[PDB]
Amino acid sequence: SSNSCTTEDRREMQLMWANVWSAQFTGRRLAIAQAVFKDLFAHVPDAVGLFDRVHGTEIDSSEFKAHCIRVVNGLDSAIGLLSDPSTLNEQLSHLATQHQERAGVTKGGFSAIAQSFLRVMPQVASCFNPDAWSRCFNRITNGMTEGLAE
Amino acid sequence: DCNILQRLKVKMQWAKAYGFGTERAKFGNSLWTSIFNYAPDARDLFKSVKSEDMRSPQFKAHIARVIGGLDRVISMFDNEDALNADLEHLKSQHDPRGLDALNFVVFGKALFATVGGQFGVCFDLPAWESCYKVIAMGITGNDMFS
Amino acid sequence: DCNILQRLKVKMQWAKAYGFGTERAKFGNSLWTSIFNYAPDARDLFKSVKSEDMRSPQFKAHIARVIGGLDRVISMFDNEDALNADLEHLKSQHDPRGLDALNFVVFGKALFATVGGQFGVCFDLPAWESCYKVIAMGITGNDMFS
Amino acid sequence: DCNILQRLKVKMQWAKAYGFGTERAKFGNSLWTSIFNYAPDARDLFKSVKSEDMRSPQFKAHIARVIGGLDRVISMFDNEDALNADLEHLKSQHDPRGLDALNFVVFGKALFATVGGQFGVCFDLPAWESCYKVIAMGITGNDMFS
Amino acid sequence: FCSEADATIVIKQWNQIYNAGIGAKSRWTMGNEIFSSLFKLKPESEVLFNNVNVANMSSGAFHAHTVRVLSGLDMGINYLNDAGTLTSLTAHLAAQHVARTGLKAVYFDAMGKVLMTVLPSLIDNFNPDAWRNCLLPLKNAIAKGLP
Amino acid sequence: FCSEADATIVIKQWNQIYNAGIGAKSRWTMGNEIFSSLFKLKPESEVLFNNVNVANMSSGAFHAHTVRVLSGLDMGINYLNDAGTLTSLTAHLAAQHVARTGLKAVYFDAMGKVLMTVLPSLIDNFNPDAWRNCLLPLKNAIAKGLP
Amino acid sequence: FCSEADATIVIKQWNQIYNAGIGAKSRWTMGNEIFSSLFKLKPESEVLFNNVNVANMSSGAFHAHTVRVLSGLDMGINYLNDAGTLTSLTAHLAAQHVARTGLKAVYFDAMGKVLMTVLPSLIDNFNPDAWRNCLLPLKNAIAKGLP
Amino acid sequence: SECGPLQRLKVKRQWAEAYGSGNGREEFGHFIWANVFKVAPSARDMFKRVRGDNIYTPAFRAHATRVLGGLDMCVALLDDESVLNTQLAHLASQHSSRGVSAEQYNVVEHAVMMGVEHEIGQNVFDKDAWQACLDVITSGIQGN
Amino acid sequence: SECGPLQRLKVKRQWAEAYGSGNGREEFGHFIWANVFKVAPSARDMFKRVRGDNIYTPAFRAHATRVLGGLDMCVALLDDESVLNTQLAHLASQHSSRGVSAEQYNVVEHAVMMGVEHEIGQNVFDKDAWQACLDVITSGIQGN
Ligand SMILES: *[C@@H]1O[C@H](CO[C@@H]2O[C@@H](C)[C@@H](O)[C@@H](O)[C@@H]2O)[C@@H](O[C@@H]2O[C@H](CO)[C@@H](O[C@H]3O[C@H](CO[C@H]4O[C@H](CO)[C@@H](O)[C@H](O)[C@@H]4O)[C@@H](O)[C@H](O[C@H]4O[C@H](CO)[C@@H](O)[C@H](O)[C@@H]4O)[C@@H]3O)[C@H](O)[C@H]2NC(C)=O)[C@H](O)[C@H]1NC(C)=O
Ligand SMILES: *[C@@H]1O[C@H](CO[C@@H]2O[C@@H](C)[C@@H](O)[C@@H](O)[C@@H]2O)[C@@H](O[C@@H]2O[C@H](CO)[C@@H](O[C@H]3O[C@H](CO[C@H]4O[C@H](CO)[C@@H](O)[C@H](O)[C@@H]4O)[C@@H](O)[C@H](O[C@H]4O[C@H](CO)[C@@H](O)[C@H](O)[C@@H]4O)[C@@H]3O)[C@H](O)[C@H]2NC(C)=O)[C@H](O)[C@H]1NC(C)=O
Ligand SMILES: *[C@@H]1O[C@H](CO[C@@H]2O[C@@H](C)[C@@H](O)[C@@H](O)[C@@H]2O)[C@@H](O[C@@H]2O[C@H](CO)[C@@H](O[C@H]3O[C@H](CO[C@H]4O[C@H](CO)[C@@H](O)[C@H](O)[C@@H]4O)[C@@H](O)[C@H](O[C@H]4O[C@H](CO)[C@@H](O)[C@H](O)[C@@H]4O)[C@@H]3O)[C@H](O)[C@H]2NC(C)=O)[C@H](O)[C@H]1NC(C)=O
Ligand code: HEM
Ligand code: HEM
Ligand code: HEM
Ligand code: HEM
Ligand code: HEM
Ligand code: HEM
Ligand code: HEM
Ligand code: HEM
Ligand code: HEM
Ligand SMILES: [Ca+2]
Ligand SMILES: [Ca+2]
Repeated sequence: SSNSCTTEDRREMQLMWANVWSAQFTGRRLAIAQAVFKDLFAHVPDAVGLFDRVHGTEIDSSEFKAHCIRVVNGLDSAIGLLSDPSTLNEQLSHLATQHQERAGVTKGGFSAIAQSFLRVMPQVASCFNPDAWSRCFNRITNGMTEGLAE
Repeated sequence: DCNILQRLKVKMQWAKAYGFGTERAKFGNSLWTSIFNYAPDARDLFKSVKSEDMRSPQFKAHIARVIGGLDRVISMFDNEDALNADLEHLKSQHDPRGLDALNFVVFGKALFATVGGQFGVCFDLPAWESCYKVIAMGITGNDMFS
Repeated sequence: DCNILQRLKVKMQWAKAYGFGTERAKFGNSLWTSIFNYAPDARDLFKSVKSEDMRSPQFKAHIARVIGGLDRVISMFDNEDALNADLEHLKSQHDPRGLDALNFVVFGKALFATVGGQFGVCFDLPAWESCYKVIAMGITGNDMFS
Repeated sequence: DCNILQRLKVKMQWAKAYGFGTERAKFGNSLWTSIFNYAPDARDLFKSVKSEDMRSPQFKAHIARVIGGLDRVISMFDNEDALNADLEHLKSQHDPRGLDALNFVVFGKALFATVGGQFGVCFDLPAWESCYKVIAMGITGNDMFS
Repeated sequence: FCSEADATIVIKQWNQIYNAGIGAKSRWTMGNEIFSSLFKLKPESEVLFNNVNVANMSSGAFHAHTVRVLSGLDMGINYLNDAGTLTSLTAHLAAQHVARTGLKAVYFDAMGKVLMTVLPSLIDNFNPDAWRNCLLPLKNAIAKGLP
Repeated sequence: FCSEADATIVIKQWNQIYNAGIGAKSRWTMGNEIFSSLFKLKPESEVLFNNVNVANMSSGAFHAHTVRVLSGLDMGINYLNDAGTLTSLTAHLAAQHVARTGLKAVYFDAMGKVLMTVLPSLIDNFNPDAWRNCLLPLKNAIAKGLP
Repeated sequence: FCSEADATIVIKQWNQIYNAGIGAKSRWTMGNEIFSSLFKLKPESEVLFNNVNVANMSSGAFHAHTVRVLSGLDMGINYLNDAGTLTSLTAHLAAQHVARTGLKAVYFDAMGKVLMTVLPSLIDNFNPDAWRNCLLPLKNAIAKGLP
Repeated sequence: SECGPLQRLKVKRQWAEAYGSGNGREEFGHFIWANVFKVAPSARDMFKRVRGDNIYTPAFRAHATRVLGGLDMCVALLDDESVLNTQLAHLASQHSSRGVSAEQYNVVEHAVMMGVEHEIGQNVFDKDAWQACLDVITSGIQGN
Repeated sequence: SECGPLQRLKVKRQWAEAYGSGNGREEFGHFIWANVFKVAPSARDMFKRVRGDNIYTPAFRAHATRVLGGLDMCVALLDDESVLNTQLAHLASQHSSRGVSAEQYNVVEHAVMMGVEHEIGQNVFDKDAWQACLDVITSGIQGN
């Protein structure tokens, strides 16, 4: 059909997310991100290099963990703002400039991680709707990669 | 083994969990969402029914045919001759697509979660595991369902 | 199996299914009712807690202790150190009773039926089978749960 | 007639009677139903918009365009410049159709019935008759609406 | 297909005699009465079912056939208020018939009269008009392309 | 077109600044801002309105033009949830722009940017996604075929 | 035991900081604070836990100990309104402490003071009276008989 | 008072209650920043790039979103000193070239406390626990 | 920012929402003047004749009524420069012999904005639009 991220898809995505999201401890978030990156790496070996500053070769180090926590925080911020797109646009631009001009960071890698999330979420999220999720995950990455290389 | 008693318990539990009207479409959508979440890669085997958009008429038609099969198949549990004929009829439709038997294991797991989730705490899982084996074995042949 | 994702999934669903207050005793009464229904003989194994009468306080206390056990174990699913240390503890309590390991297979089935019925259609059966094993193994040592 | 007071009155009542969203299509379906009932022959004048079937999208679009016309006209009731300029526009669209002016008298009656029924007992019929004329005159040029 | 109010009557009337709680036996029992009636109206159509052992209608092969037939009719009825899916469902059903040769449009017209005659004997206060309104289009969609 | 929940938001936000209880003045005030902006974006398109007296945007002829433009937009919006009629409504509107002299599809892309730029100033918590999902489809229909 | 309204408050407050949706980490974090405090009050009692590796309170063995201690407390609390089962539950717990080496009733009096001191830091508007009315009775049951 | 293990648990729960899942987040962040800029109007000059002159704008709302997302990470990590201190170092570097004064940090602290109290009510607000753990947080964002 | 045609429409709608039909007008005006006199207690001396010492009195309530009635006229006329400027001149003469400082005008502006926000919520309050059009209004009441 349209493939656009609809108001109802957004409601559902906030549900898929809010339920799994631990608002008190990093245990859940952390576990979800690390798993996302393991998958990302195993499908894209060359991608681990882009994370040397955050110790991407050591997913359990204090530095990569803190980074996973930041990625999970960026996604959460975007999933929440799906409800208020005016502000969402400003937040997705900021994220965009945070990934822009980074050697190795391209749209290809975002499509990759998109599939990593599609493989991770169902394992941890109950009542996962892969369709609504991907339609809005893509809405979010599109804003994050507006000025990135293919 | 799926003796007669288990077949009856299973027909009774299915009837209750399957329901009437649109409740069936909901049950089906749940069954299939669970299958693709249990094995995200099985989704590719259904390009022919447009599994890219699970809420498309093509896939929804596919969801209805499947639970429709489950229904008629479960309703014949008590008559061996009718049962085996229809299971063969189904195998005939599933062979030319060369399917890995393990997918049918996932399907059964999803079937249990859906029926039990809809039926409640008195869901008889052992009886369901046993009798589902008869359907699986009949459709695939793989003695993994022996 | 039973990676960290499925452990978190199982903790989520257990939390929901298990519930608060008095709904706890209900969930437990159902768990134990399914067990004795799936394997009527296992009932004789609990004469020490008056299994003779499931509504009796002695057997309610037992029910409470067991689901209490399941809950603390599941809560430690993320810390192997405390998990194994506790599974080891639970092991030393069941060993001297010469319990047949096959009854832990029955227990798990009852558990899935009870959690699935109370949680609904999104119950993750594969994750539950895989993570229950870990629990039964830590208590039994039987590679049946491998 | 149709001074500024009656123009404001008519805008008030039209706003209320007309409504928002889907209640718009209902009000329009009623307007057009009364028209064809008051003068069954006028129906043949709209074969170009499939008047043959009032529930058809082609005739719904027409209904929408007409009440949309009534609404924008009524909204400009206070600015003669834009009002006449628009009535002139609507005139150039109806002229080449050789429509009998007497049908605009029928239209107005249907309009009063529809607005009055939906607005209630405080419907101002004299104000409506006087201000409708202005509209029919701008579209027809027939002094019948003088 | 048919209106929401007509569809509702049909669905409710069908659910009376067909649903998950209705055993297979009752099902092939309705099946046999329906195909026997079909064969008597169009004797020539009978041979088309030699692959389901129409020779002995009380056989496992013919029972399963009528069961999937009725299951196919059930599916169609229950989706009367979802024209999008029903359209796709009817297209698929037709594909499974056009695939078989010998079938004629007049055989589906005959099925229509069979149902109109059989159902009132099963259904409480059958409504021939609601059923005609919904079955006709359904039958046409399935037989689309048949000579 | 667009989701039923999206349509609901668009309708709600639009009726905030446009409804039968609003004076025409405000109607054309919004109209002039919309076109002045379209002009500044694509000045080449201004001439197309020389017929409605685009020369003087404070004229009754031009005011009436923006009025009917907005009524059309309103008409389109209020039917977002009636796919059938809206399809027919857009085709008509689409016909009223094809027959017109000097209209390139790119002008409707500019207009889109103008609406996405003007509306947020008039509407409380304007929702660009919901509006994009509902209007883009509409715009393509009213601008499908042209240059 | 304690009133049904008291029990309700205790259950509510307890489920604030302890329930199946809480991570074990926090569980043992509360555990260690509880025992460290019991130690400082009665240091003579620390040795009793040399078996669960009280030497290192960050060990899986000790973490598991506080975990089951808290699950027991939780179990007791959630049954406050089922006098019959709670009586039986406490007797069992009571048996698990009698058979243990070096346990004086006064240690359960200290523990009580620790709970009344630790809990208010974790619980919103902690209610000491309601908690006293419900736990004191429980403590006497789990510490009835010992030195 | 000290930000001990118990205070860190309280803060986590009360922060989760106040911050919530997202519906009341906008109002939550607005209340906070309306408080900061009223107590220290001078400070808005540091927010030129995110429209600090108008906290009602999407740009500022996105910033407020980021900030609270920062506080959330720290609250979530309060019980993991290792990763916590790593995150504080990240925030430190994000504020290094901006000259924030220990005074402005304290301002935001009070603003955060009032907003949380405003969300969960004075009846349960634990001032001691929040001040101690907020000191630990800002103190770390300022290197020390 | 400028008080353009669009900002004038927004202000009109939001003012109509806040001011309403009259039921919440008393509370609306009280909130506003409680704000003014707290930010500028000195100014109440100019209201000796209408009991500025007690804004709870009928006399003051009548004045607050008049003032808001003045703001309403201006908001209503924002899209009619001609009659607008005529009305601003009337208000100008009603304040000419009272020595109001551009500072006090700005005070009342902020008070008005907070009251409107308080009535319709920060979620929709358009600060840019209101400040621009309030500048246009007071600026005109002060001759220029
Ligand atoms: C149409 O189909 C039905 C159903 O038939 C089934 O479906 C078909 C598709 C095929 O797949 C069939 O294989 C399948 O049965 C037909 O009715 C059935 O007809 C059979 C006859 O074969 C009935 O069963 C009779 O035979 C059994 C078994 O006989 C064998 O074993 C005994 C040893 O005990 C040997 O002695 C035989 O030589 C042989 O090897 C037999 O047990 C029954 O007889 C018992 O009862 C009698 C009293 O009535 C006693 O006098 C006997 O001593 C004995 O105790 C049966 O006579 C089978 O029950 C029916 N099915 C049903 C549901 O009634 C139908 O005939 C067919 N149409 C035609 C004409 O082809
Ligand atoms: C674009 O159109 C606009 C709008 O005008 C409309 O559209 C046009 C296409 C025409 O169809 C017009 O008929 C239609 O109204 C044009 O601006 C308007 O232009 C008129 C010019 O007549 C403005 O009217 C001013 O003057 C009139 C009448 O003036 C005569 O009569 C008075 C007696 O009342 C004598 O005292 C004069 O000496 C003169 O002979 C009058 O209503 C107003 O004048 C008074 O009020 C002013 C305050 O507003 C005072 O400052 C004056 O001193 C005086 O007391 C009018 O101001 C009409 O107002 C404007 N519209 C606006 C909103 O300003 C525009 O010019 C045109 N573009 C071009 C270049 O063609
Ligand atoms: C009481 O128990 C605790 C908890 O430990 C647990 O319980 C015990 C009873 C045992 O069963 C343990 O197996 C169980 O985990 C004891 O504190 C823990 O002790 C371990 C000591 O191994 C701490 O681990 C640190 O070191 C490990 C591994 O170090 C080796 O490998 C790394 C490669 O990754 C090499 O680079 C090293 O040279 C070394 O050979 C590692 O995971 C961490 O080290 C990194 O991270 C630090 C930041 O946290 C950096 O500062 C380091 O430079 C390095 O990059 C660990 O820090 C483990 O963390 C603690 N637990 C905590 C929470 O601190 C405790 O000692 C014991 N009491 C006694 C006296 O027995
Ligand atoms: C849509 C999912 C993603 C989200 C929500 C996300 C979010 C974030 C966030 C919040 C940061 C930290 C920014 C800062 O504080 O400075 C970050 C950093 C980064 N991201 Fe992503 N990211 C996503 C996908 C990706 C992908 C697909 C790649 C590329 C392969 C990538 C590469 C990076 C790199 C290289 C950094 C810098 C790490 C560092 O601090 O050294 N990100 N991302
Ligand atoms: C044991 C339970 C199952 C039942 C009762 C069942 C039933 C059905 C039915 C009724 C159809 C439609 C046949 C037709 O009319 O053309 C069908 C089609 C199909 N099934 Fe299954 N099925 C089952 C399991 C599976 C599994 C586990 C897979 C594998 C992942 C599978 C793959 C397919 C495919 C690929 C089609 C063809 C879709 C198309 O293009 O039309 N089925 N099944
Ligand atoms: C994995 C699931 C199981 C868990 C978590 C579990 C847990 C427990 C716990 C916590 C106790 C009480 C220990 C005490 O305080 O003295 C207990 C007792 C007991 N369990 Fe299990 N158990 C499980 C499965 C089983 C099974 C399958 C059997 C055997 C058929 C069994 C037989 C017993 C018996 C006989 C007792 C002693 C009751 C008494 O006090 O007289 N348990 N179990
Ligand atoms: C005063 C009330 C009336 C108003 C406001 C009105 C308005 C309109 C409008 C806006 C259109 C669509 C123009 C377009 O976009 O092409 C239209 C079309 C039309 N109107 Fe009217 N109209 C009125 C009365 C009538 C009456 C009384 C008749 C005749 C019996 C009539 C006959 C038509 C016809 C034949 C069309 C063309 C439909 C087509 O597209 O094929 N109208 N009218
Ligand atoms: C409108 C009512 C009818 C329905 C709902 C219906 C439904 C079905 C269904 C579901 C199948 C099985 C498809 C598969 O799984 O491969 C089938 C097969 C078949 N149908 Fe129909 N059918 C209807 C009428 C007819 C009529 C009127 C004829 C012709 C005289 C007919 C002839 C056949 C034949 C020859 C087969 C193939 C049997 C075989 O596999 O050997 N059907 N029908
Ligand atoms: C999506 C927004 C738009 C809507 C809703 C819209 C609507 C309308 C309507 C209702 C009319 C009057 C039709 C009649 O009664 O004959 C009209 C006329 C016209 N429109 Fe549009 N329009 C839109 C965008 C545009 C754009 C982007 C252009 C291009 C520059 C354009 C150019 C025209 C022209 C040239 C006329 C004829 C004016 C005349 O009568 O001389 N429109 N439009
Ligand atoms: C009212 C609060 C208390 C509760 C709920 C509680 C609960 C428990 C539980 C559930 C166990 C584990 C039993 C088993 O599985 O075998 C346990 C063990 C034990 N408790 Fe307590 N207890 C409490 C207070 C105390 C106090 C005040 C002391 C005294 C110093 C104490 C000393 C012990 C000892 C020595 C063990 C055995 C540890 C081991 O396994 O080596 N308990 N308690
Ligand atoms: C309470 C603890 C605080 C936290 C958790 C915090 C968090 C953050 C975060 C997450 C960012 C966005 C960084 C980026 O993506 O580049 C940020 C930016 C900023 N913060 Fe803070 N902050 C805190 C306190 C303060 C204080 C007290 C001030 C000063 C008055 C301040 C001034 C700034 C400025 C000027 C920016 C840059 C805005 C821009 O992007 O232009 N922050 N802060
Ligand atoms: C925001 C724009 C303002 C509006 C619309 C406004 C409106 C009014 C109105 C309608 C009156 C009643 C005049 C009469 O009937 O005689 C009035 C009186 C007055 N205003 Fe204002 N005013 C505004 C700002 C201010 C400010 C900033 C001050 C000074 C602090 C002020 C001081 C006064 C005083 C002293 C009176 C006379 C009270 C009396 O009758 O004794 N006004 N104003
Ligand atoms: Ca501080
Ligand atoms: Ca000012």
